[PDB]
Amino acid sequence: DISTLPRVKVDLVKPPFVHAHDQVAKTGPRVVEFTMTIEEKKLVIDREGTEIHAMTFNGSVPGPLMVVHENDYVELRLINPDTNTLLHNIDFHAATGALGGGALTQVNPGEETTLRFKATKPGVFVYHCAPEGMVPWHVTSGMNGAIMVLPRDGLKDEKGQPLTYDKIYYVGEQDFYVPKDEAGNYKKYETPGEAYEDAVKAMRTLTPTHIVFNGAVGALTGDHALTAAVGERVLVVHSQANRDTRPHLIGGHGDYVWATGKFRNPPDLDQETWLIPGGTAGAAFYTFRQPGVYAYVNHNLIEAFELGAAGHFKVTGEWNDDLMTSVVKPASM
Amino acid sequence: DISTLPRVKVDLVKPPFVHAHDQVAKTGPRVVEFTMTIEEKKLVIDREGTEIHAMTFNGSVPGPLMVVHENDYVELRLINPDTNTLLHNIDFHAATGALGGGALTQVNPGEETTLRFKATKPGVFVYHCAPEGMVPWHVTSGMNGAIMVLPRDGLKDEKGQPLTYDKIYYVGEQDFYVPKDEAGNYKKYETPGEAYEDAVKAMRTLTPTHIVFNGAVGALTGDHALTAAVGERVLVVHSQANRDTRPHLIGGHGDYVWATGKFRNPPDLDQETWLIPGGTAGAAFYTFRQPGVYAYVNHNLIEAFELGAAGHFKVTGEWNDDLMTSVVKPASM
Amino acid sequence: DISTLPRVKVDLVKPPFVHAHDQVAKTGPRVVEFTMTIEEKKLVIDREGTEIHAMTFNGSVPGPLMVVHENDYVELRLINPDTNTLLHNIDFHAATGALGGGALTQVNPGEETTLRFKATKPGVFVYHCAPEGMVPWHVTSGMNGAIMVLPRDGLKDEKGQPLTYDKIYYVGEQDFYVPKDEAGNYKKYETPGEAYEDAVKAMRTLTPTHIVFNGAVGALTGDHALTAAVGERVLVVHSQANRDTRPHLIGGHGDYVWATGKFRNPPDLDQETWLIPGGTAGAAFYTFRQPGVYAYVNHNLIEAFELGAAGHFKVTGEWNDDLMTSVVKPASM
Ligand SMILES: O=N[O-]
Ligand SMILES: O=N[O-]
Ligand SMILES: O=N[O-]
Ligand SMILES: [Cu+2]
Ligand SMILES: [Cu+2]
Ligand SMILES: [Cu+2]
Ligand SMILES: [Cu+2]
Ligand SMILES: [Cu+2]
Ligand SMILES: [Cu+2]
Repeated sequence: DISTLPRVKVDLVKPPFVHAHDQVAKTGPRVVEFTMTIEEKKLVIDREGTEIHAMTFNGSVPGPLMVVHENDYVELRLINPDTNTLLHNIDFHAATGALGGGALTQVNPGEETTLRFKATKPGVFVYHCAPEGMVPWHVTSGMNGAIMVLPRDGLKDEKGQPLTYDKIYYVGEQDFYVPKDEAGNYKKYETPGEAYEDAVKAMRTLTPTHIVFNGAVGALTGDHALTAAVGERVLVVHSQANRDTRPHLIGGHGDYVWATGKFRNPPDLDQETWLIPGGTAGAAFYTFRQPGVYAYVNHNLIEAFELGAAGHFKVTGEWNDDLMTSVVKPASM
Repeated sequence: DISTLPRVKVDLVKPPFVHAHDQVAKTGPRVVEFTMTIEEKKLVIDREGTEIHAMTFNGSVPGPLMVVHENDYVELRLINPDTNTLLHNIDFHAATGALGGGALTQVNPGEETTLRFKATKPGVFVYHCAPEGMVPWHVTSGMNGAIMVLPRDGLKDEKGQPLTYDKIYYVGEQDFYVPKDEAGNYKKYETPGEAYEDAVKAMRTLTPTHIVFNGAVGALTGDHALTAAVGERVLVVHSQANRDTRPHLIGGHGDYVWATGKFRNPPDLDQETWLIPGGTAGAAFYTFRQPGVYAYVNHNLIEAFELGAAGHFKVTGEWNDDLMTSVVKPASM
Repeated sequence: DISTLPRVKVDLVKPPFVHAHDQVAKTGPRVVEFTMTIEEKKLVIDREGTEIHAMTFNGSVPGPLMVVHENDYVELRLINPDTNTLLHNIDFHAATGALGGGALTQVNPGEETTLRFKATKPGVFVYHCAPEGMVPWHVTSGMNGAIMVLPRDGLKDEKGQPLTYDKIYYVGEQDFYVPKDEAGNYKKYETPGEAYEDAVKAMRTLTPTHIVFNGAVGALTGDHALTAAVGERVLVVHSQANRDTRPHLIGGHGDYVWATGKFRNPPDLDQETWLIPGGTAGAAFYTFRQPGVYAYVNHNLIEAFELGAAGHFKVTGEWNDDLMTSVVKPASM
């Protein structure tokens, strides 16, 4: 009887950070309560100042990472304020039935709903809006996030031994399709309805104009670079709700990788690069061994370095000359 | 000596249905006899009435699913009636030698041939036409199907326990490249030879105009929705002879997935979405737990909902409020 | 102390051949010394005579396959002669730290450098140039190769039994983006700097103009077809530094496949086709069972047969009619 279970209220944080949780469940199954507020907002997505009408959960692209344990119940209060103009809903790939919740969560501006589902399968999973007839438009406007469902005894390696992270980040990768005129310049629009047909036309090209992490070119760089220390164990959760990606830590590896994100499967070891299919979340575990700057990219390097799918780690600690050294520094001879 | 083996004649059915077979082999190895007749035909592939010159095995896109057991012999009589205009052949990815049979099966209109091969490896596999110099044109005109080679003791899970399906469907996913004029409208053509160069030009864009299941937008919807009941175990075989796909059951999962289709490998568990590479068949096993409508898509949702790669299940039975419920239905407050 | 280790000098060979090595390590850990010379050169990449300004390691596209064992040290002397015009560097996906070596290997024309790293993880791995701000331009100009890091006890199957190859080939697959004018014809350029913006524009289309093995359409055909004999065990290493590929042996299989190339993972068995993500090397083991001509392709068959991603094997030996036979040769009736 679900009414006899503990309830725990989660307070979300903005990606790439992740709300507090325990890897190994410190309680029995719980009803874990989340609230998200839909926000339609203008976002500047590149260095040129290109501004799109984003559709967000909780103000961010991606939406925040939700974390529960296997056989917890997720109870989400979804709020669509009357400052928004569109109908929205939510589909959890973690959930079973009713299009992952989308059939039960249709909220007009000025409405709210509360969905509950049982998180019966452990893994990282995409969640996304999906209103009948307008599904790719909402998703490719940024209206997607992820949920992690941890096994109750935490993560395990390919031999059944514990894998415990010290830090976790969530990288949401977003393909945008900003409509272009014949000359190649981006168009702007007076209303979503006046934008819709051109959004459909842009999407049908199948060719993104931008591919970004955390909502914009350069979002995970500078003062917002990801951080770690030598010897820290770091889990990077990575989602892509609509297109394939091929993540790569430049100067590192995925020591243990669930490329399609489901923890009952043994991870792939020692990956350079892995394929997260569109419509999937994946997760990579790495122990840093060298200090300095790393880039974290989609290893279609055009997508990375021309279209935006690149972030950075700044790693502190000591350099290991056994692992790598310059024997003779660049010089003329 | 193959002449001492039983012969069994199969009578194929139109996709997404699958001819009768036994999961666990009820006989020793057999010569399993199939006949397919090539049919060049006009097909309407979208709601707008776009009509292409399809190249089919047995009248359908995809061609029918053939089913045998490991170390059976497949003996295919392939008929190219003189009502057709082109040379055709067949390559089985299941087979060993002679380009998978393509080098031995070249049939002009008014010819037939009979190929035999030993099905030495268990899995689902693509078959497709492949005439030297015109290979992608035939394949992307719809001239591809799949063959399932079951292990003689049926399917097994990641621990070696039986997995037995109650129902099986075959979803063939087809990328078409309908040539377009400068304005973006589809062209039509008086002869295959007059169409060929424009077909090559359209293909070289690498950008499909349509991506469909069972030969047309909406083919697996309405009166042709796939069906199941709560508690039924369903195997969905999915092929894509030319491009990657990323299948997803909206509101469900792949409980056990052979993403690259080969049954000697343990399946991936609890998948949301998986990557079937172009040139591959994959297979997903799911036990339905909730009634209602499901969509089954390529989770590039543009490909799904704008270009055609979406079908439906209609599932009967009782709703499980433990697994999912609306706590508070959408309302204004 | 690395100075007490044996040093061994390798002399590289041109792809698709591979320098001499031992599968099972016949010594303890070594410092394995390689030298590569960067060469900017014009290359004709298709049958039409299309000529690009290639950026190569050691004169070839791909660069040569380097082979070491796990926990050897790779010591590479990288030479950028003053006959070249650009700055170059090298990132090893096999290595840990400093962007895989790229931060430590920046060489102007007329400079050289020597990098050492410890090959701590077994697998096939991409190496590629990656100069800050110009990374995809160098990679998609052909400036990438691969390194194999063998386990010290050689390769093993999914049960821990030895897999020993008789022959090894390296197939490097290269996506090129040759800039096109409005009419669709390729442009040429007077200087790299005058070419750069158009190269960026061509790349941002995400649509390759050419996809080739060993540097050109048809490179692995005719007098340069790959060879084998019936019963020989053949490892094909395949890299793609920038885009996904889906390799397939037409008429064969990957008996054992490390699709994402890392040998501590059990291989996938009996693959028809597999997905090597962009930014990855993979490796397929096959034992030939039939003589004759095979094609080895990217199984986007447009990419294969229209854009160049196809090579051939010529296999000697006896035909096995049990495995495949024509029962009735094509005839009219
Ligand atoms: O490893 N990044 O090119
Ligand atoms: O789960 N389909 O978006
Ligand atoms: O198997 N090659 O189409
Ligand atoms: Cu929405
Ligand atoms: Cu979805
Ligand atoms: Cu044909
Ligand atoms: Cu094929
Ligand atoms: Cu370079
Ligand atoms: Cu790289």
